Amino acid sequence: ATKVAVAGASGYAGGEILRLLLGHPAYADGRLRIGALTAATSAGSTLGEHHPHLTPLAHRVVEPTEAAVLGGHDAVFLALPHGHSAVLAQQLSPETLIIDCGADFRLTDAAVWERFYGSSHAGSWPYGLPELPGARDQLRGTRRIAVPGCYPTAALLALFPALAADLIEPAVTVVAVSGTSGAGRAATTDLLGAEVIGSARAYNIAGVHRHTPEIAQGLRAVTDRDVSVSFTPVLIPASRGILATCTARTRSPLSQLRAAYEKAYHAEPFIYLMPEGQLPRTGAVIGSNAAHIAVAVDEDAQTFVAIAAIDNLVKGTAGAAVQSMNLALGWPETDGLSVVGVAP
Amino acid sequence: ATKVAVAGASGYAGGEILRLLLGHPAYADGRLRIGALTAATSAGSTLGEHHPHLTPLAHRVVEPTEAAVLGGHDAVFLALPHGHSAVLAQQLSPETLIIDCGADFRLTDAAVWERFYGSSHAGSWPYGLPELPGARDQLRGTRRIAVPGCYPTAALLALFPALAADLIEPAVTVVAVSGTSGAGRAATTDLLGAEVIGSARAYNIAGVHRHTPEIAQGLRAVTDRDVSVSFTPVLIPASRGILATCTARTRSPLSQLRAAYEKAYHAEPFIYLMPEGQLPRTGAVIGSNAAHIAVAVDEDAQTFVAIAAIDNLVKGTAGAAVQSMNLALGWPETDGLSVVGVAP
Amino acid sequence: ATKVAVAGASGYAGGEILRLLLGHPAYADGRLRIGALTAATSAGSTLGEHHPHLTPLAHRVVEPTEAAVLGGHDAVFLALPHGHSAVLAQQLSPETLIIDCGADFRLTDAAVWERFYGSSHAGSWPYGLPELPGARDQLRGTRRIAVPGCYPTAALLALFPALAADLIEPAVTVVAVSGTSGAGRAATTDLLGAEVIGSARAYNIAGVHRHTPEIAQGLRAVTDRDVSVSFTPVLIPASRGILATCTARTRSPLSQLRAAYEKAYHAEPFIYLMPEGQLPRTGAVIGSNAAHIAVAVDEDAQTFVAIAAIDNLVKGTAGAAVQSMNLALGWPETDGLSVVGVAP
Amino acid sequence: ATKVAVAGASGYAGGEILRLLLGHPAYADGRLRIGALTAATSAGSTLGEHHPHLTPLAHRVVEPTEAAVLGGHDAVFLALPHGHSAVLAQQLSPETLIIDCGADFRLTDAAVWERFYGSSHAGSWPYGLPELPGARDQLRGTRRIAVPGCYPTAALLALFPALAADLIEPAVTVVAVSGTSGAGRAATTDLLGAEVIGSARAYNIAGVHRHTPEIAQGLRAVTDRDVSVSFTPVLIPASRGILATCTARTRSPLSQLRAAYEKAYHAEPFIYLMPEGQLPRTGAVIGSNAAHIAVAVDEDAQTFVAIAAIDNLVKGTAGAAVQSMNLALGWPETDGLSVVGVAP
Ligand SMILES: Nc1ccc(Oc2ccccc2)nc1
Repeated sequence: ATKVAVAGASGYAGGEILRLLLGHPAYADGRLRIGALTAATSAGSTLGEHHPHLTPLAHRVVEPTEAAVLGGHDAVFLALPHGHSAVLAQQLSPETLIIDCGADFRLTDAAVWERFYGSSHAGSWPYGLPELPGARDQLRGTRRIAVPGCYPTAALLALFPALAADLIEPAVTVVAVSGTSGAGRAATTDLLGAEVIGSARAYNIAGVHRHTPEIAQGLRAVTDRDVSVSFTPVLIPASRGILATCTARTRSPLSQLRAAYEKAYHAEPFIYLMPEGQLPRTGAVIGSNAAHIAVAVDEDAQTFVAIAAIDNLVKGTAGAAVQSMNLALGWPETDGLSVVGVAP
Repeated sequence: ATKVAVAGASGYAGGEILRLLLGHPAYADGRLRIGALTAATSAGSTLGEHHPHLTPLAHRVVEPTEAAVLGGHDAVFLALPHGHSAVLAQQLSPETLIIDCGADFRLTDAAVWERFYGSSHAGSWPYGLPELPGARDQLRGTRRIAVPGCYPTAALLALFPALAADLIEPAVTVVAVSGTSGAGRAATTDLLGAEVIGSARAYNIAGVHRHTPEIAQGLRAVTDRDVSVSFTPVLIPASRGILATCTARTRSPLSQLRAAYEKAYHAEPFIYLMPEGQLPRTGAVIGSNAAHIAVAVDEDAQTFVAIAAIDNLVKGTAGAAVQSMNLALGWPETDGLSVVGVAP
Repeated sequence: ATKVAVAGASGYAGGEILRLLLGHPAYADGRLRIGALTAATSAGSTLGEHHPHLTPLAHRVVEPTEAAVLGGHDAVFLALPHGHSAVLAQQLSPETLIIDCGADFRLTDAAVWERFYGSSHAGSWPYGLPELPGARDQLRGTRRIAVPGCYPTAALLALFPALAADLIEPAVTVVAVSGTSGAGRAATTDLLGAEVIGSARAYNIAGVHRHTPEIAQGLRAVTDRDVSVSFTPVLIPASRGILATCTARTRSPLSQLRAAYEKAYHAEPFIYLMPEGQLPRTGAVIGSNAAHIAVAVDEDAQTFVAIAAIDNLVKGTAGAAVQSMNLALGWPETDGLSVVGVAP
Repeated sequence: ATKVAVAGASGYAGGEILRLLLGHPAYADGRLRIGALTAATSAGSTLGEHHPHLTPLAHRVVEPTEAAVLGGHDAVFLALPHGHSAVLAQQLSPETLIIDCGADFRLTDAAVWERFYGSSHAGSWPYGLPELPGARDQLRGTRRIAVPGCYPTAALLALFPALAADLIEPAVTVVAVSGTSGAGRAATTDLLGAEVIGSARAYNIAGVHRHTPEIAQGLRAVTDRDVSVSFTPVLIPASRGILATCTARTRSPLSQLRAAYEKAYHAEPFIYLMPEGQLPRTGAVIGSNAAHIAVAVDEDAQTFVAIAAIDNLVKGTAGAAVQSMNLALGWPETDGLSVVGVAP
């Protein structure tokens, strides 16, 4: 038996976390109750005024986000903005499993955080991405976990095998398109429906995006050199989706490179490689926790190309955090998680 | 007395041209009339059966596309941005101006047309980009025009003023999102509604896209160094639009990049550099001939990042054609083309 | 030479009044003069941060909405947050041409206003729907204009002919779809991108939504039978527009309804009847002052269906305010507005 | 205990069954096996190319539609269109459980079918909308099941618990909006991406639609009088989803019409009655066999209002089909089918 609380339940990542558990088999056989659901947002209303899609829970009242609410729970999910969490991972019993979907415990260079986040470094928890090397083992039995930002999870997955095996250079460009949910739920003008419907704008360009030193950081653990990410984000008229287009100059032939992804990805059940001459779509991974990956080489520019489509809310946020919870409790890693999406 | 005719007038292009001409003050004041409206298939039908917005010519029939029908016009549009137009051009009086929104005559190097298409090169007509240097003058009069591809249109606006003054490496990455409409009314199944709704995907990647070299040809015009294009198109749940993100290695101050740009397009009435800290959205250009543009520098990555929004249907195909024809007859090159986008 | 002012300039109405004003032939020759742009709580901002599509104007600085700013002009436009405009309409000087896109002045009977809006009624300016019989003659030369609401603009264009002839019974049932821009730019949470993308929902159902008397009032305006109305709106994922399905019990045959509509809207440039076996689509009218309309007949249930596509923001909001502006300054009716909508 | 086949797997309905089975608890525990996946045209190709969202089966082979392919099975999911079902229905061992996502075996009156569907009348297996009066009993052990349509399922689910208690008059107006996947996968030029995005169109209006009599029947099968379906469907920019908007006159009290619903539906674990205040939205049921329902009374119009949302591809298709297959093979109705939606 394991009791769970979701901090930030009021919104997209949190409510999509509940959604996953309602269909988990632990919940379906008493091994996991759903306890406290919290938010600074409208606390006293019903969860269902926020997520009409989760009706088995529609009757809950949201309590305040407080230590009092969150204690008494073998697992709490934090789904916040940067800054709320570090305060709270101390006011809670360390004997508990903490999962941060926020960034507070994501990076391992303190200077790199201050610069891109304008606050003080709170520490670094294991990365909630098991398909990376080493990340899988440091997760088994862990009781604290940082969940990668959606775009990083996309980038890293397209690019680590080729960097790891020494088949590209570390001067990578990654331009990935996204749905307006992984923008969060804070109602601002720029995220209305009339504004996003029928438009495509990039934002936070030129390496000024907080996920940039993160696609960086991850990339450097698979090689000796430094790295530089030209990282550009594009917000597009969908609710969910992350199609990641990554290039980097290489002088290797494509045959060698198919080997690498086949080699890094033949026992990963969430990662599926396109048969040659196919490509991922973001619509084939919606709902699911699966990343669809393909790779190619442009030779009249000596550039290598990888592509990765995931759900910015499953394998980019809530699925990563649930998958790392399965490793955290040693439960079967692929419980609560399909590979099949809700297309079209 | 100038009387005009469009071929392939059932497709997305010929319609958008027709919609523009209707708005020409030359159709208003009478210096211009909409003559024959031809098409491959559907010949023998009401144009309204295809373009319910063009209701002031919804009654006009459609003929098939033949030597005789297109003869008898002071100037003829050849809207088949995929259909091939090198025969039909070679059947009309050479004093009668021809404008081919297809790709047959854009190309000036000949190893490459067949390299990416596999047929028999025709020639180079003047290149319908009255913003690229030394192109307004090869257009001011002509009786033969080659209309560019939706993507080249936007990379070259984003990259030339800085590959000209050699402030950037002449090796370039380009990822550009576009709506469905650039893919023609050619009714295929992977271009259906539920398919493109809520999903984005790559295609003709690794420089295998027929517009890839066309960008190279564009930019050799402004540099003598070795050019190399890394180009990736992305399709998104929209109708119109292209946002283009273009990235190369740089060593120049943003200062020095930013003011080559303003010197390039201060007096070009159609191009619009974004104010400091405003970024281009595609929905701000839809329905108009605008090209909003922004540029920044990625310092750690020593990468120059350049974005351009265009309406893939106006200044992509049609809007170009009417801008060129305007200068090919010697009228105000703004005449009838707007730089106010239909938003939201 | 006449000088125009926009209150609510940063709105969506405000942002379309101004786009229409910019393509005005009287604006190009200078007869009409664009002046003060104001916003409720948005002083000092440049227009271009709110409206990147109004480039020519974007350098302009938004001013407060006090009578001090709104003096001197010859026409004042009020697209300000619905209720509490009649306060400032009386703050300006009477001989000025006032055009309220708000509803403070559309309703005749003070009985209905208090029951649906909750305020000391204000009065009734000329209702601004030139198509509506009798209306046009009142709009000629007048210095006050009430702009119809969106849904009612389409419901009366759909219904009042077959009620003019009294060929239908006066209990009309109306279900309209519409795009988000109609909900205005008050950033709320169910207008967010991710909410409205890929979802549909009716709201304010069962006769409460305020636009319901506006149909009834305008419907009584051509018949002396008791007018009853089942109005239900549905929001959908599209930024612009309104497709309205209007049903009523019928005694007459199609040929007598048909022939009775073709007789109303022949003299009407903006209204286009659909060719038999055609049905309007909102995408065919977007950004234009259209009204595509189609009458058919359900024999097995003794009901008449009339379908009308408008665009919520032109023909249902802005288009009207210019259309009547023409006829109220003595300018031509069709001046500044089009019927060529931007498609696809 | 049983192994199944699917005919038409290359369409959306066939697609959506294969998703729902992979998710079905008897597929985990071996009692369920996925046999043959049949389809015309693209026979002898990999189902992954058709449905890149169904990766556990990506490798399977499309076999042509033949009685020796589907022979040797306990079930056959027959996701083919209208008229296909009938001729292929009489080629299987009558001992086999036959599930038909088509029109052939739906309607129990022969005169109408002829007039509406032009071909022979073939008969009538039980309707697979189990929630209806006495319809669950008609499938508890059957071997022949006819899947109800999208509009019918939602229309019937909104209107029946009010007609069956003589609380509405049998004259019903039923406007419904639908995602374009509700017209299968016939690539034609009006269902294309650039066409559906931005536009809403009504189609097959005024009783022409083949689902009018379908509504009418199951609706006629709960009341004394005879009923009239004014039915109107409206394509909207989405892939999945149906928001039906059912009206009908009453003189009843609201609290009476509600308790009529609370009692029909509190049983049913697939019909979600909305809390006071809330209304159905399609987004909340996507990917889930639940139908959200809310009803009100327009006391002024004396008009009843029933609103239901569903997932066309699920409650209106594969999930109903699977819910019935569940009930055919004597399993829980609720296996492999979820009531939680995928938002947003
Ligand atoms: N159809 C319509 C749409 C909008 C509107 O007014 C506003 C627009 C934006 C912000 C506040 C008010 N009036 C009528």
